[PDB]
Amino acid sequence: IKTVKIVVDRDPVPTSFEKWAKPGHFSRTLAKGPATTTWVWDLHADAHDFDSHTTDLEDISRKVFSAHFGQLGVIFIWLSGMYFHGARFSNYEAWLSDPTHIKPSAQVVWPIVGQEILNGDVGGGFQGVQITSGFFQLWRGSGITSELQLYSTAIGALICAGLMFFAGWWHYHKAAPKLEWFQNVESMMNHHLAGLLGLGSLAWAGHQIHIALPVNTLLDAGVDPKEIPLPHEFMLNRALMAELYPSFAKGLTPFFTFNWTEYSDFLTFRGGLNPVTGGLWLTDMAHHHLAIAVLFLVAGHQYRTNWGIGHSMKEILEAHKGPFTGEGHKGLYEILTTSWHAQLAINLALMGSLSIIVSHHMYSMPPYPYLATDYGTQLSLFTHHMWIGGFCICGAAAHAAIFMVRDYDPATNYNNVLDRVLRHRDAIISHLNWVCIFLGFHSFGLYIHNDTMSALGRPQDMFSDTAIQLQPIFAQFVQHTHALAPELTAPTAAGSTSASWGGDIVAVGGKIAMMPISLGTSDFMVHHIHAFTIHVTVLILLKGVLFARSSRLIPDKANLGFRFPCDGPGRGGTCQVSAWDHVFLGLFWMYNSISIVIFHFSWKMQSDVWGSVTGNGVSHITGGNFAQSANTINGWLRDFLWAQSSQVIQSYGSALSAYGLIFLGAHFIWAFSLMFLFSGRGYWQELIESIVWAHNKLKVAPAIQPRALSITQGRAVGVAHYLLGGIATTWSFFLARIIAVG
Amino acid sequence: QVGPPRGTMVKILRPESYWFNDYGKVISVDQTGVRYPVVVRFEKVNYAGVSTNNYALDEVEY
Amino acid sequence: MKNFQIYLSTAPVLAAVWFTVLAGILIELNRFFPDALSFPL
Amino acid sequence: RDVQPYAGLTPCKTSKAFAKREKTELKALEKRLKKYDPESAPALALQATMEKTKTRFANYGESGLLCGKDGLPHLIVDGNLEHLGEFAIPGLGFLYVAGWIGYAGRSYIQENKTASKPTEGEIIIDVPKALGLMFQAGAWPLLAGLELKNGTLTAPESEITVSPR
Amino acid sequence: DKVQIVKPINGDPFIGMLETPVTSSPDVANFLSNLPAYRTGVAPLLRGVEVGLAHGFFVTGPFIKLGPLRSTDAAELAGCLSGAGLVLILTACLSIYGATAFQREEVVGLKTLSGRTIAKDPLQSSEGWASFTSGWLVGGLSGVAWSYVLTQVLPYYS
Amino acid sequence: SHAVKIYDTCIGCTQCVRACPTDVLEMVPWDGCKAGQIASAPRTEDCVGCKRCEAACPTDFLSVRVYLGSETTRSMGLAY
Amino acid sequence: WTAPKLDPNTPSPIFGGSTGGLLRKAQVEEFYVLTWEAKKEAIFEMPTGGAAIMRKGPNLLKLARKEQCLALLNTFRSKMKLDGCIYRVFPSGEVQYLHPKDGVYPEKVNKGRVGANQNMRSIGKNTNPAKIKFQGKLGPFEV
Ligand code: CLA
Ligand code: CLA
Ligand code: CLA
Ligand code: CLA
Ligand code: CLA
Ligand code: CLA
Ligand code: CLA
Ligand code: CLA
Ligand SMILES: CC1=C(C/C=C(\C)CCC[C@H](C)CCC[C@H](C)CCCC(C)C)C(=O)c2ccccc2C1=O
Ligand code: SF4
Ligand code: SF4
Repeated sequence: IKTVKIVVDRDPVPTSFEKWAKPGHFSRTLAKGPATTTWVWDLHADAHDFDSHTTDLEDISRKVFSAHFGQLGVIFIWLSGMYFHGARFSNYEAWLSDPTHIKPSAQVVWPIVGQEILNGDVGGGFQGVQITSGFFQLWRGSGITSELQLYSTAIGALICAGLMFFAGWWHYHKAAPKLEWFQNVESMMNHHLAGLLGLGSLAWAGHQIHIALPVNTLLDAGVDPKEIPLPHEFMLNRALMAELYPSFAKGLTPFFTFNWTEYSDFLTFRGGLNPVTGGLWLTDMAHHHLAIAVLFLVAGHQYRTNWGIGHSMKEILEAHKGPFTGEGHKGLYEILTTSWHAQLAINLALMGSLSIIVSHHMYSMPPYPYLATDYGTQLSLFTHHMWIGGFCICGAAAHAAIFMVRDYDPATNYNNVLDRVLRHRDAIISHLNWVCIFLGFHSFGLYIHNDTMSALGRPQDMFSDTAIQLQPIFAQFVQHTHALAPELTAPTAAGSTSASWGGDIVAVGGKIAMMPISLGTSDFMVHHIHAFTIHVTVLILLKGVLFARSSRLIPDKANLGFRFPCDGPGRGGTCQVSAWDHVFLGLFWMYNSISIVIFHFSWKMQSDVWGSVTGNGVSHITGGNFAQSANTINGWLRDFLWAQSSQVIQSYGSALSAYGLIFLGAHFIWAFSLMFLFSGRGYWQELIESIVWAHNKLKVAPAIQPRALSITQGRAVGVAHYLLGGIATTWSFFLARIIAVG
Repeated sequence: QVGPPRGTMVKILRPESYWFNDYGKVISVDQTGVRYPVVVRFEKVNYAGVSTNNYALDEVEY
Repeated sequence: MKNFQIYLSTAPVLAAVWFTVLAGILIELNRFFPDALSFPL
Repeated sequence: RDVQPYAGLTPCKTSKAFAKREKTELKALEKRLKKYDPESAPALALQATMEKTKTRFANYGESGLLCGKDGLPHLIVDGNLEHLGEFAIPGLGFLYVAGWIGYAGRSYIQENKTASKPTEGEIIIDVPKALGLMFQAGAWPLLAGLELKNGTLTAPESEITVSPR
Repeated sequence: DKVQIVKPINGDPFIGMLETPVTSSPDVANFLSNLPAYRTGVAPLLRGVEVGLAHGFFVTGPFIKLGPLRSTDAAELAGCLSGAGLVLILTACLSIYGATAFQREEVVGLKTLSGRTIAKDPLQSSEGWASFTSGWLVGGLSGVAWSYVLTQVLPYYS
Repeated sequence: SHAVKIYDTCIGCTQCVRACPTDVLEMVPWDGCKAGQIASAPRTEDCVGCKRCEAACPTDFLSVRVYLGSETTRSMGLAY
Repeated sequence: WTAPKLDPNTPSPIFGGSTGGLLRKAQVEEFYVLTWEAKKEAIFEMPTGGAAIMRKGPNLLKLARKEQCLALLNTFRSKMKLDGCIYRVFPSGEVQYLHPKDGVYPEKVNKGRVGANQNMRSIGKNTNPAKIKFQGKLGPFEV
């Protein structure tokens, strides 16, 4: 039972540019110098492969910690930039007065080559590139009413970025912690729950209560942002705050006497949306963050660090074992306290799932004022966080495989929960593959059969709502229970969590903030498609992880490495056997799945939720054609791809001409990726030989010998350009469409 | 002693060699009557990454 | 110091500086002599 | 200048379709302008854009461009004296510049090949020597002509590595 | 005392199988062992009979209730003729499998999990598979006809 | 099965033999090289064709070469 | 090495079972046996998947492929510095001494080995395939 304490080596590495002058210092093969042009790609590929640089885990941990400091400095630079642009290059103050009709914009282009046309008529006597990041909605929900506040926090963010870089330099060059510092996971959880999430949520609840809540209440009442009292005048002047919310006239006495019901005016459980702004009630969000803060503060006292109270996570792992799982979770504490890649796999998986949940929960329960009404930012946020989630999950698989090849020790995992998974990986993969086939056959024939029947002129034999009812009865049941939650199972809630469950469509300024979402047969089919695509991505990734060390084809695959191209053309051909290549295909399917998720989201919202109420029912964007057309591949091709592409392809001569140019360019990059994907190194190397002959003819032969990309690098470039082109095509399409239609 | 002296640059005449028609320094020549006694060292690496190999007396020129 | 200069002389940093300057000059020429479809005569 | 019609292309200056193109763009600009009050900065920016469009269209009229049925200028690249500024002169400028770039590269690669460790200097560029060779490459056409005449531009066949065939 | 359930196949941990509550449970084992395919001492023809009857009986139903003529009054007759046609196709598949599959000696024997040496299944032979195919054909056609009868007869069918 | 051929440029470095995952290659005495040993491929039937020997051969061009031919069970590397 | 070592009934390594073991190929066609002498009890990695404990003294292990047996033996030699031999076992019940096939590991030159599949020429001296046209030749390599 080691005592948790602070441990450091003083001045472990001097601060010097001698390593900057020498590329590839971190390695041994790259340190000697470039013999061939492969060396550049090798340098960049293993730039952040700290495990392959040094054997000792202490130096790796220090490198990771200071690299995290550098990333956080980069993120703070990005935030400083966004706030600074929102201050000197935006119409945030104009948008504040008319958020329903002024398009948010925080980027203005220089008028050089005729690109000034990209400065669109976004309103407010302003021109610029309309933004979809939702930053304006975030600032309004945070209570920012002036550009000076944006400038002030931007400068703060820049200072914090400098501090983050200084902290990384300090914790690598001056005060690098020892390995026993990083391995204090109990303390880590205690702090990252109570102090990062707990105290962070408490701080944000306090901000929301004292700054965002009064300012946004005045904005809701119709008060001009330039007439609202400043935030310090609300936080400090208790009479001013109590004028808006009379519970503040009682001070902290109800808080400290457990008379918390007196705070019910500014700490509510209303549920639903603000009818004026179309966002979540800010009293609800303040109460939310308060309870989250309390829950995390309590949960951060779970683990024992230096005083006997608390848990030891090793013990609670090892005590969980059973008749089917052998020794159970024994040895996993060693895995996750002596392998960075294992932790990275778990954390990336959970981060990716979380980003996905974030997208779902933000479209369905818009947390910001005038966010739902701005359809472009809502679609953009959903699609963005979906893509981030899918990428993070693919990385989680990759780092799981990396751990499995490199840091997995059979001695410390004899009969534990991991070794038994490795002992029936054949059953897992075969059942998953069977599931994957089943799912694909059924779901695709649900679309292909419909295509065939429609083409044969047999709509009564289709799987549409009219012909054959494949109703998602279970999802409709969940919708019903959630719409009736505020009456029986959530009695203190004044309303449902989202209006998507049912009843009382929410409209702000004509356009619909939120509308109950129905689920017909097209929703059934597309959701089973989603499950199919997820299950195939999981098949690929889990097969890569489980067969990372060995297989019946290659038993000695662990020593071949995590990232090797093949084992040769023998055994019939051993291409793409490495778990890295599984992440390649895994990445591909991930992309494919997300492409369907975001297409379903965009079409369903344009057809059945988004629109404008005019007193004579809803006028949706596409007119509700999803329910009757999204049961056929032809329907998606025609009524979603072909129909909604008119905005992006006819965007030339307007501010969306940039989106049209990116649409074409991303198409090109995707097709360009097909070059790297469909070809192989041998051809390109021979072409290089001919070109090198041509150069040697004129004595232009480089000292660094030209080489074709490695096979792994060729696959890497292919998947990277494919993902770039596909996603940027969808990005340009979605943004141009949703900005033009509004 | 037969073949090129040590240190001289020899033009490779083996058609299949990566350094065909290129010049390489002679490191050593084996006098025990082996088939490929001439060890030639090369500034530039082949596709396998090696900088040297063995040649016969008729596969080099100086 | 000198090593940092050597670091600057590396291929990526030098490519970035050279293309930054080149883009700058080309942009300035397209600002002061804009919209040039052909060489006038 | 007034250019003769060529290849069934009328001059852009006297082309009605060119005037229609100008008119259309200017009207679009006006429409964009109308929503902005004149005092605000977008109004002045749009007026400057309109000015820029007018002077561009005027310059294209005077520059001896031939327009088609569509109404947009068309380039004559066959070598015609009346349209040499379309391709020949910028073509000569490109050939001069590109040959400068290539000759600076060839000179640096040949000079670095004499270094003790040429491949390290290939990625860490000796900036003073590099710039010296770059500015010496101003006279690329001359030096290339010297290399061609002296036979040192092109390496002989025997020295170059080739396939066994 | 710390009982482990999942065990290797027949106690040999070097064969590609594991005995689990899905494979070696007494109820599962008794159900599967009592199915006609696993009655190796019974004549292949009669095992094929029951097989065909069960299979041809159920396989008709999808064609009845989801076929092209499901709405028409002739839905049942169409579905049963579809089922009979599928039985004929499966008979062809069985005949070709029986012709091709059993061409090797298979010198290795077979034993039970208790270690009792037992004779090979007569079904697992060319002539035995032919007899099984004939039993399949008779059983499948009888089962299809029975499904037709029951759709025309059964009181609560709709 | 595949065909594996050893050529007289072999220096007897043994790397082909050490790289073989199926024990196809072996070192035999030989007077042709300095090291005094040449590789051979007696157990050619076991050659899966993975070409690890060619990857591990330092001599230019390769002294060991694998030519993929008739595919058998062992050559296909099947556990079934 | 007067005679190849015979194959006794030696204890197998402790293993909880796996789905990666012998398939029907062991029954119909062949399977391979790896036997090695262990200096001490230790945990090794199965080539099929999972972790097993080898017993002190002789051990016997049956695997689907020669490649699996040789990979595991190479692990034992390079890490634990053990000695092992491989057998091929047919369904008829005749085993077959396989590794090293000489009593000497192939990487070490041993007297009595005869060169098989050796071409006494360089790779470029092979004739062209057009010269062996319409002949029962595998290729230029076999002439
Ligand atoms: C000027 C101050 C300074 C100096 C001289 C050094 C010097 C050194 N550091 Mg330290 N370091 C510093 C600041 C400094 N560091 C800071 C601020 C941090 C926190 C991030 C660190 C974190 C740190 C770690 C974790 C490690 C070092 C290491 C090293 C050594 C290797 C240097 C090298 O190859 O990097 C040259 C690298 C570059 C020039 C690339 C810099 C890229 C930055 C960090 C990322 C910023 C974002 C980027 C620009 C985004 C790209 C996007 C683009 C495409 C648009 C050397 C002794 C390594 C070592 O082995 O030490 C012995 C090591 O592992 N340092
Ligand atoms: C109350 C205590 C507390 C808090 C708030 C944090 C917060 C954080 N830690 Mg943790 N950590 C703690 C205690 C704490 N830690 C303890 C006790 C240990 C030792 C067991 C660690 C060990 C640890 C490791 C090994 C790593 C982190 C990382 C991180 C950062 C993750 C990025 C993120 O979520 O951005 C949230 C961003 C913000 C909250 C913005 C402000 C950022 C600053 C840095 C917050 C200040 C926190 C600091 C503890 C207080 C200043 C102390 C300083 C003056 C000495 C986050 C800033 C990772 C990281 O990114 O490294 C930098 C990482 O690799 N921590
Ligand atoms: C982290 C979040 C956060 C923060 C910072 C605050 C902060 C505040 N709240 Mg709020 N509040 C929060 C969350 C938060 N709240 C939540 C979650 C709820 C819901 C229950 C409330 C509900 C609430 C109510 C209902 C009221 C407040 C009030 C207040 C203020 C009273 C502070 C006070 O005197 O108490 C005591 C504080 C201290 C004793 C600490 C002061 C110690 C100083 C800083 C020590 C410095 C000494 C230094 C060493 C040397 C001095 C010299 C040096 C400067 C040179 C303060 C601005 C009151 C108010 O006036 O609001 C308008 C009020 O009526 N809060
Ligand atoms: C918390 C996140 C995280 C962290 C810390 C790491 C860290 C690491 N990863 Mg993991 N990974 C992640 C996320 C993460 N990755 C995700 C999300 C994926 C899925 C894509 C992967 C997939 C992955 C694979 C497949 C591999 C790694 C590898 C590695 C290691 C070396 C990385 C390196 O030096 O490359 C430096 C970075 C690069 C070379 C990338 C260059 C940029 C690419 C092309 C994308 C740029 C796209 C851009 C946004 C679009 C615009 C471009 C524009 C300029 C035109 C290092 C341990 C490698 C390894 O060996 O592990 C041990 C490895 O093989 N990772
Ligand atoms: C549209 C193109 C396409 C199609 C149809 C498939 C189909 C398939 N892929 Mg491939 N794949 C593709 C593109 C495609 N992939 C691309 C471009 C990539 C990137 C490299 C991948 C990468 C890839 C990997 C890495 C994996 C797959 C897997 C799969 C299978 C998933 C199971 C499934 O769909 O259910 C079954 C098949 C279908 C539904 C396919 C369509 C068939 C329709 C419904 C017709 C049905 C029968 C019809 C009536 C014909 C009978 C009559 C006829 C004889 C006349 C399946 C075979 C996974 C797999 O095999 O495991 C299950 C897997 O692991 N694929
Ligand atoms: C897998 C996806 C899928 C599905 C669900 C359907 C479904 C259907 N099609 Mg479509 N179709 C599809 C794909 C699909 N099709 C594709 C890809 C094509 C090619 C273009 C077609 C072309 C097509 C045509 C041309 C026609 C149909 C027709 C039909 C219907 C009757 C088919 C029939 O007689 O089945 C017979 C079914 C069976 C014999 C068995 C089905 C499987 C059983 C129920 C599985 C049960 C397993 C069980 C759960 C396991 C239990 C184990 C336990 C004992 C232990 C039905 C609605 C016909 C129609 O008009 O009807 C509307 C028609 O004319 N289809
Ligand atoms: C906006 C204008 C523009 C731009 C961006 C480009 C861009 C490019 N051109 Mg193009 N080009 C243009 C206008 C333009 N060109 C015009 C107007 C002409 C007519 C003269 C050409 C004629 C031209 C030719 C003939 C070639 C290019 C090539 C190239 C590429 C490399 C050029 C270079 O300097 O590399 C750096 C320069 C070097 C490495 C030196 C290489 C030799 C250079 C290109 C020419 C010098 C040889 C000499 C004068 C004899 C010319 C013989 C020729 C008439 C057949 C690059 C993509 C080259 C290419 O990609 O082809 C594969 C190429 O061969 N261009
Ligand atoms: C030293 C510079 C240099 C020179 C003089 C040449 C010259 C030539 N190249 Mg090569 N080439 C170079 C660099 C160079 N190349 C580089 C860096 C690449 C990698 C992108 C290539 C890739 C390449 C290919 C793929 C092909 C050629 C071909 C050709 C021939 C056609 C004309 C041409 O350049 O069009 C091609 C022009 C380009 C591809 C543009 C790249 C040239 C860049 C701009 C030069 C960069 C170096 C620059 C001068 C800075 C270094 C010096 C500085 C530090 C002082 C000609 C023999 C073609 C051939 O065989 O024709 C017979 C052909 O197929 N080249
Ligand atoms: C196109 C292609 C290549 C050939 C690509 C070559 C080797 C490299 C790509 C070109 C880069 C741009 C060369 C780097 C140029 C230098 C950095 C020079 C400076 C740039 C100046 C021109 C400005 C492969 O090697 C390959 C390998 C495996 C699978 C697929 C493929 C593949 O599709
Ligand atoms: S073949 Fe290549 S590797 Fe095997 S011995 Fe002869 S030379 Fe050394
Ligand atoms: S191919 Fe694989 S198996 Fe056949 S010899 Fe070369 S290495 Fe040994």
